[PDB]
Amino acid sequence: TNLRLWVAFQMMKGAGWAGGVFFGTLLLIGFFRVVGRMLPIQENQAPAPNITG
Amino acid sequence: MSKFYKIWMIFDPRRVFVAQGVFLFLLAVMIHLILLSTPSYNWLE
Amino acid sequence: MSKFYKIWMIFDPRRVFVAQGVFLFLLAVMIHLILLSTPSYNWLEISAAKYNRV
Amino acid sequence: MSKFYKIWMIFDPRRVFVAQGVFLFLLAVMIHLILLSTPSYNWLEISAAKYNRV
Amino acid sequence: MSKFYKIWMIFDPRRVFVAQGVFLFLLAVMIHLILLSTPSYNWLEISAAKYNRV
Amino acid sequence: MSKFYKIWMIFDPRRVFVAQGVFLFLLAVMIHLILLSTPSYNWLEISAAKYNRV
Amino acid sequence: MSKFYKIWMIFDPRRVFVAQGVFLFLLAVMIHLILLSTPSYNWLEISAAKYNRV
Amino acid sequence: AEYQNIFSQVQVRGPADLGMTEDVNLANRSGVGPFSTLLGWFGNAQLGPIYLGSLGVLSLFSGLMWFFTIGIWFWYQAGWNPAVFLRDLFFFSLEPPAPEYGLSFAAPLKEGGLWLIASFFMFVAVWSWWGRTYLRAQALGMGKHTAWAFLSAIWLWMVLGFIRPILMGSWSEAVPYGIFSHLDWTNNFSLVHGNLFYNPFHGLSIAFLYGSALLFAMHGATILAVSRFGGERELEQIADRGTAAERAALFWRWTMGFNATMEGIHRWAIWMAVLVTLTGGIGILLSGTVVDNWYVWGQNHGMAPL
Amino acid sequence: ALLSFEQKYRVPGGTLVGGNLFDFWVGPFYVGFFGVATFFFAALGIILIAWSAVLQGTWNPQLISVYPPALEYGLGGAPLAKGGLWQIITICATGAFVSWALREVEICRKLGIGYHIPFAFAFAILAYLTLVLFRPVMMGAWGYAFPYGIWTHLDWVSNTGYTYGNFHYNPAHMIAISFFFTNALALALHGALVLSAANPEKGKEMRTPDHEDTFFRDLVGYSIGTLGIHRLGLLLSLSAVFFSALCMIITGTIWFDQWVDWWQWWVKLPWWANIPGGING
Amino acid sequence: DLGYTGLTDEQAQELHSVYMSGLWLFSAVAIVAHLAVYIWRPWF
Amino acid sequence: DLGYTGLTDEQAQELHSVYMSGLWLFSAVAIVAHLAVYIWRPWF
Amino acid sequence: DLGYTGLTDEQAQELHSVYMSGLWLFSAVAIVAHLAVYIWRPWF
Amino acid sequence: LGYTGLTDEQAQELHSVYMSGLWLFSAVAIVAHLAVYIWRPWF
Amino acid sequence: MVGVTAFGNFDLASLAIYSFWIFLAGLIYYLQTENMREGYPLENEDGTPAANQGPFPLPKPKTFILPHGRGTLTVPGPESEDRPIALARTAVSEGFPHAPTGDPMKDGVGPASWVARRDLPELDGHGHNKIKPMKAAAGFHVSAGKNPIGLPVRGCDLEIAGKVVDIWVDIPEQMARFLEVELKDGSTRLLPMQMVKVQSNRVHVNALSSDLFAGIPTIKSPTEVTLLEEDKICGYVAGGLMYAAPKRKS
Ligand code: BCL
Ligand SMILES: CC[C@H]1c2cc3[nH]c4c(c3C)C(=O)[C@H](C(=O)OC)c4c3nc(cc4[nH]c(cc(n2)[C@@H]1C)c(C(C)=O)c4C)[C@@H](C)[C@@H]3CCC(=O)OC/C=C(\C)CCC[C@H](C)CCC[C@H](C)CCCC(C)C
Ligand SMILES: CC[C@H]1c2cc3[nH]c4c(c3C)C(=O)[C@H](C(=O)OC)c4c3nc(cc4[nH]c(cc(n2)[C@@H]1C)c(C(C)=O)c4C)[C@@H](C)[C@@H]3CCC(=O)OC/C=C(\C)CCC[C@H](C)CCC[C@H](C)CCCC(C)C
Ligand SMILES: CC(C)=CCC/C(C)=C/C=C/C(C)=C/C=C/C(C)=C/C=C/C=C(C)/C=C/C=C(\C)CC/C=C(\C)CCC=C(C)C
Ligand SMILES: CC(C)=CCC/C(C)=C/C=C/C(C)=C/C=C/C(C)=C/C=C\C=C(C)\C=C\C=C(/C)CC/C=C(\C)CCC=C(C)C
Ligand SMILES: CC(C)=CCC\C(C)=C/C=C\C(C)=C\C=C\C(C)=C\C=C\C=C(C)\C=C\C=C(/C)CC/C=C(\C)CCC=C(C)C
Ligand SMILES: CCCCCCCCCCCCO[C@@H]1O[C@H](CO)[C@@H](O[C@H]2O[C@H](CO)[C@@H](O)[C@H](O)[C@H]2O)[C@H](O)[C@H]1O
Ligand SMILES: CCCCCCCCCCCCO[C@@H]1O[C@H](CO)[C@@H](O[C@H]2O[C@H](CO)[C@@H](O)[C@H](O)[C@H]2O)[C@H](O)[C@H]1O
Ligand SMILES: CCCCCCCCCCCCO[C@@H]1O[C@H](CO)[C@@H](O[C@H]2O[C@H](CO)[C@@H](O)[C@H](O)[C@H]2O)[C@H](O)[C@H]1O
Ligand SMILES: CCCCCCCCCCCC[N+](C)(C)[O-]
Ligand SMILES: [Fe+3]
Repeated sequence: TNLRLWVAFQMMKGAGWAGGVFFGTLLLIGFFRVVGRMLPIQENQAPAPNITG
Repeated sequence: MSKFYKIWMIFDPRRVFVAQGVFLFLLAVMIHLILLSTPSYNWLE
Repeated sequence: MSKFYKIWMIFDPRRVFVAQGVFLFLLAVMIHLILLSTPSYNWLEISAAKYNRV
Repeated sequence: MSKFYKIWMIFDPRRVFVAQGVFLFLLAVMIHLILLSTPSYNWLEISAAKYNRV
Repeated sequence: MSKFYKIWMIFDPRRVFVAQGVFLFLLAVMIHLILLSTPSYNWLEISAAKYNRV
Repeated sequence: MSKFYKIWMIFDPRRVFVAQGVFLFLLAVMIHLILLSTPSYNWLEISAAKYNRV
Repeated sequence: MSKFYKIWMIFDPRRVFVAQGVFLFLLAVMIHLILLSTPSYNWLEISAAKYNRV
Repeated sequence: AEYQNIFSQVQVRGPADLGMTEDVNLANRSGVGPFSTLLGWFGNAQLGPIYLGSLGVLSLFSGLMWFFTIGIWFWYQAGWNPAVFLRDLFFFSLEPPAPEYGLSFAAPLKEGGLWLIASFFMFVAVWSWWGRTYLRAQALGMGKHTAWAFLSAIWLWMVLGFIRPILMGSWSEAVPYGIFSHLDWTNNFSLVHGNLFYNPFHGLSIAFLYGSALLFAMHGATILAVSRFGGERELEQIADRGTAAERAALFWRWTMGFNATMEGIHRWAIWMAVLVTLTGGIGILLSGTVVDNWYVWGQNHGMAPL
Repeated sequence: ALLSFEQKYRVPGGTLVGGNLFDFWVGPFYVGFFGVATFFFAALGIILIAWSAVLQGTWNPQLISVYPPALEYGLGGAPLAKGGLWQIITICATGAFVSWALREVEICRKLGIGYHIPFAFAFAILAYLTLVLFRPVMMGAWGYAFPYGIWTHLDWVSNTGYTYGNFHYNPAHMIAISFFFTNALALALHGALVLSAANPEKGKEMRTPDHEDTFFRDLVGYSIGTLGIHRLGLLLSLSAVFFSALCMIITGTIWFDQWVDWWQWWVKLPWWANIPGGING
Repeated sequence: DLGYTGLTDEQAQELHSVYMSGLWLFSAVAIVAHLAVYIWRPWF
Repeated sequence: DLGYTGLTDEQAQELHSVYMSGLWLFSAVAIVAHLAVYIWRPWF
Repeated sequence: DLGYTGLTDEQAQELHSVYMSGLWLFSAVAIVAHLAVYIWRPWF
Repeated sequence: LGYTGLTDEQAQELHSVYMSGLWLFSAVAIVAHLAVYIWRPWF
Repeated sequence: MVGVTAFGNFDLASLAIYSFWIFLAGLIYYLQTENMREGYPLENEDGTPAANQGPFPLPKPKTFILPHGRGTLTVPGPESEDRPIALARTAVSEGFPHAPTGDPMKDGVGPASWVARRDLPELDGHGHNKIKPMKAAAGFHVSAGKNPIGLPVRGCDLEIAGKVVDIWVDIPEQMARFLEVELKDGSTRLLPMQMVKVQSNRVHVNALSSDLFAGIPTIKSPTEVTLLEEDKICGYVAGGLMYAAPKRKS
């Protein structure tokens, strides 16, 4: 019982650290997306810089 | 096969469990993203 | 062949196990992604076309 | 030819084994990718055309 | 001509052997890739044309 | 002329030998590539035309 | 004209020899490439035209 | 928080250092200027003394006349109106002669002659300064690494202004003296010769500029990281290696598998920096004289799709 | 393996993650949690680039290009043949770069030195993420990022720059170019000065920092110092990269026109807007 | 009795028993979720 | 006798036994997976 | 004997024997694979 | 003497083994070249 | 000269690029060999020479003449690391950490390492001591920033370990190198400026706790510090960052 909780706590520590980094990255990306949507970018959409569409 | 427990006599269990949790979360997120990119399995649409 | 165990008298088990696990996971991910790239073996696309979900 | 074993009195077994493993894996990967890049030996494409999967 | 062995009294055997092997592999790769780049000696394309794998 | 051996009391034998080897290899590679670039001396192309391969 | 040898009590023989060799090789390569760039002195092209190779 | 050794916490001031004598003519060395606290927060506070010799006088007068010629042309271009001078300061330009004059010196003053006069002034100023960088190192018994590193930048400068215009047969190929106009010249140079991205030596110059930023960020960070062991005293670490040099070497050995010495890192530095303009001069010299379209050249050389 | 002074420095500790699980060396390299992560990410990225070359149909290294998704895909996933491989390779590259920085942090902790090197590397990582993550996300499409090709990412640079006329007129671009040029000049001067002090005219004694200070005081009238030059180098490089990231993050998000037209604000200032003469009168 | 980490044979056996119990429980949960998704929308 | 790692002959033999058991189990699972996939979609 | 790796003659002989056995095993597997491929689709 | 510390006898023995390897490699290359020439002569 | 080729597509641009590739190979070889003047030849973890020495040979030795009758240095040459190192290998295999067999700060191993430098002061270009106490330095004074003299010094355990009594300035560079800190027992220690944080009312030393200040190596002469003493002091203080960790934020 003590050993089961210890193993679960170690695994949850690793998983929670990875998840914190992942959702922090998503939060920053969402911040950039929100800032880009309140900007006149859709009216001023740039051409594609690559030969692919 | 009945001697696999000796893996805990070579690698420190405390660090192995943390690394395993990191692996499991990252793998789950990767698979979920791959499914999310497919139109036939995008549960958010 | 009866003396391959001597690989453990030259290479430390810790580094060898770490490297082998890295290599195994990397190879498996690479093969799965290569199969996903090909339309003929992308199982998600095959299921979508088989069940008319796309 | 009987004295080739003296390569191990000049080169460390650990470095030689690691370098040989890396070389063999990279050579095999290169050859497999070269075959996949040729349409006449891309076995996935050959199977797709053989069983009408495209 | 019979005294070429003295090359090992001047140059380091380990570094010479490593340079020898690297040079030999790079030369062989260059020749194989040059042959592959020429249509008349690309053995994969030659076999594809011979066996009508197009 | 019978005194050229004194070149070895002026220049390091190791550096001279390595420089000569590198220079000779680069010169040979350059000449072979020049020949391959000329249609009248590219032996692969000449044989292809001779045996009606392309 | 009979006292030119004293140039070796002014300049280092090693540096002089290295500089002279580098200059001579660069000059020879320059002249050969210039002659190849000239269609009236490109000997490979001259022989190709003479023997109707291409 | 933690002191990162980027700005000094405490400034200490003493008597001004008058420098080493060696074989320097001390009569040509001026007095020490004031002390700058603002500069002392980052480096040394002391300004001066400067050395002014024969080549120094020649370089200062030549460069002053170069600036004066450009500035008086700008003032004429403004109609002697100070407000117009400030409005259009970045839009003024002293342009080379028109292409119909070739390399001749018959172009009028407003159509190329004044540019030739300013270019002569700049030529004299820059070569005098190179001689000055050589002789100042000679006076102190130092090696001439600064002079030959300056020659690498002089090579690109000569190609841009002197050598390539002569090889191309006109002074119009040269760079105008202006802020926005030399940017326009750069853009038009790239456009006229295809794509300068597809110049291999432009790519090498960019690689070495990027590598200069790379290497000197790495070196500054490394020296600041081991400055707690006196790592910024690099000459004493060359003479008597301490734990700062060892730790700096071991960080990079453990990171990327190889390291440098406290001396050889500065050889890496000098070569990475000089190769920028060394490859740039060759890349510019091959444009128009050997290759007129760099994109087609790259297509024929396996760099772009056919 | 070892340098002659290496043995006393190889001690346990200084690891952020993993403890002693990965605390060892492979040859000269130090492996850790982030070393193993770096290896996995780099190997996957390089192998996927090779597979993208297989799909593309070329083996010429200078013709291989991994292209981002088309603009039609927006910020969503794309098929691996079109832009999905690019997205996976970008994730692998980001993982490799961040794990490299964290491995450097671990090595710094083990050696007892400052964290200036990982901090300076974070600036390059941030510029890369600006080019592949922040700017494309702000603009709304993964297709605004650059492809992974030796000469096609130069095509991306050219196309993105010429979308706004001559890109020289971006002001933060001007500042970043000034910083890059000044950094190269300072690197040349610093290498030359240290080498000239350590390698005098033949037969002479080593020169001191006093001679270096004297030489640049004689030359330009000012010497920044041994600490000042390394601080200056760090700041010049980091400022150049910061202003590059800024000029690209403002481009196509708050500025959508020709950058040459931006400078008309100074010309059209009310007091000298209408004075005849000069260039703009 | 080869140890790099200080655990005895008994400690390794007990910890591996706990680990394998957790692994089988986690795999059973994954199997149940996979079967639910396959019932919802098969991928073969 | 050539102890690059400090393992004895018997320790190396036992470690190889366990490693080979793990390898054979992994390979057997892979063989079953390959056989199932080949029945589903042969690549030859 | 005398060398750079501090390996005696007998140690080098034993190590080479086991290395050559591994090399021959790898080569036999490669030969069988090549024979299978050549029967399936010869490249000559 | 020399530069590498190898004895005359050591250099001779090392050269013997190196030349055995060289001759084996050359024989294999000669057989390969003969097979290719019979398949597709390049002259 | 546009389009003029010797053979194939080989023009002056191709000739220049291949010439530069040859030159760059040579230059990189030279640069890598120039950086093998310290730490080579490579050796095993027991100090014996390593079988693998890499692909680059050692450069031919060079000689520095030292400025002030300090001798002559030849590199690469015989190595000088003969002081005992209190480390025991934690594994028979190569590439594993060596653990301290005592107190690493006192034994000078790990991040607390120091190098056996010359037991002589560093001199400026005029033959005088480069680093001097500010009161011993003639005309030197604090010109900007907070004067740390008189401020109490706080360790990483949030406890006072002494007070600043002097600044050791570098006379040629005109920068502060060390802070002299008086301890409880009335003796003084030198602390590098790069390892201290001068605040409004205190000087904070995050590397060392209050009880590790007495263990800082002491200098022989009260008005003179040698390269060896400097190296020992700096190594001790920086090894405090790792070996004084259990005594943080208290
Ligand atoms: C559309 C614009 C064009 C372009 C056309 C040009 C042209 C034209 C040239 C470059 C060149 C360069 N380009 Mg380009 N370039 C393009 C895009 C780029 C991009 C990019 C990401 O897009 C990058 C990073 C670069 C970067 C560079 C540098 C690598 C290189 C400049 C080296 C240098 O430091 O000169 C700065 C240093 C000097 C000019 C020498 C200075 C030395 C002299 C002696 C200074 C004297 C000072 C004087 C006396 C004043 C004194 C004042 C007082 C002291 C205060 N290019 C494109 C495609 N580029 C140059 C090169 O050489 O490459 C082949 C060059 O000629
Ligand atoms: C390796 C290539 C890089 C490089 C290297 C480099 N540059 C160098 C050097 C080196 C190694 C030097 O040694 C040299 C130097 O002195 O550096 C400090 C220099 C130098 N590189 C310089 C500039 C420079 N380098 C550049 C680039 C680069 N330099 C490359 C990136 C650039 C760019 C990118 O455009 C510039 C602008 C200078 C700072 C200096 C050479 C200075 C020189 O020659 O000056 C001549 C003077 C003039 C033509 C103008 C004088 C104008 C004044 C108004 C004159 C009148 C003054 C007046 C009389 C004062 C009166 C005062 C009293 C009234 C009180
Ligand atoms: C911010 C200031 C400057 C800077 C600093 C800097 N760079 C650094 C550091 C620092 C302080 C390091 O510590 C770190 C280092 O260790 O250097 C040796 C590094 C480094 N900077 C590097 C490169 C680099 N820096 C650049 C720029 C700069 N670096 C800035 C100008 C550039 C440019 C301008 O192009 C490059 C190419 C490496 C040598 C190294 C980091 C090595 C690394 O990340 O290792 C782990 C990853 C791999 C081994 C490779 C992963 C490959 C991917 C999985 C696939 C390929 C992806 C890629 C995007 C494809 C590109 C295709 C085309 C665009 C060509
Ligand atoms: C006894 C003791 C103590 C030690 C013994 C050490 C031992 C054993 C040594 C090993 C002995 C061996 C193998 C030696 C081998 C030597 C060899 C192959 C020498 C070869 C020399 C060849 C030379 C110059 C060739 C020079 C050629 C030149 C310029 C050509 C120049 C051409 C130009 C410039 C034309 C260019 C043309 C175009 C561009 C189209
Ligand atoms: C207020 C007052 C009083 C004054 C204000 C002064 C002001 C405003 C000044 C503004 C100055 C400005 C903008 C300058 C901008 C300059 C720029 C960008 C230059 C860029 C590149 C220049 C280059 C490559 C020049 C290279 C020239 C070279 C190799 C040599 C030329 C030599 C020649 C042609 C000699 C010719 C003559 C003879 C042979 C006799
Ligand atoms: C009630 C009872 C009976 C017991 C109580 C149990 C409890 C509560 C706690 C016990 C302690 C705990 C926490 C133990 C937890 C153990 C756990 C999670 C073990 C988990 C192991 C997971 C493993 C190996 C997963 C490996 C997965 C792999 C390679 C997947 C690889 C996939 C690849 C390479 C292909 C990916 C596909 C594509 C790219 C398209
Ligand atoms: C989350 C979205 C995508 C972000 C990236 C995440 C992708 C999915 C996870 C990939 C991370 C790597 O996945 C993990 O990699 C490390 C190397 O890094 C390796 O991890 C481990 O493998 C074996 C398994 O016993 C261990 O013994 C070994 O010590 C260890 O290295 C394996 O390869 C894999 O366990
Ligand atoms: C400091 C040393 C100074 C002297 C330097 C001398 C360097 C000499 C290097 C010669 C190398 C020649 O290298 C070879 O050149 C020819 C010239 O057409 C190139 O060109 C060849 O291939 C391309 C691509 O298929 C063809 O379009 C072209 O028609 C063909 O000739 C080769 O791709 C290149 O491999
Ligand atoms: C022309 C540019 C030349 C290159 C750059 C030259 C330096 C330019 C100035 C950089 C900023 C310096 O600005 C200066 O910073 C220092 C250190 O933070 C401050 O110093 C202040 O804070 C520090 C740290 O808390 C205290 O130890 C100090 O006693 C106090 O005075 C000064 O109050 C501030 O004026
Ligand atoms: C069997 C279910 C296991 C659930 C594992 C969940 C992993 C992530 C746990 C932490 C998630 C929260 N956060 C934001 C910190 O990531
Ligand atoms: Fe430096």
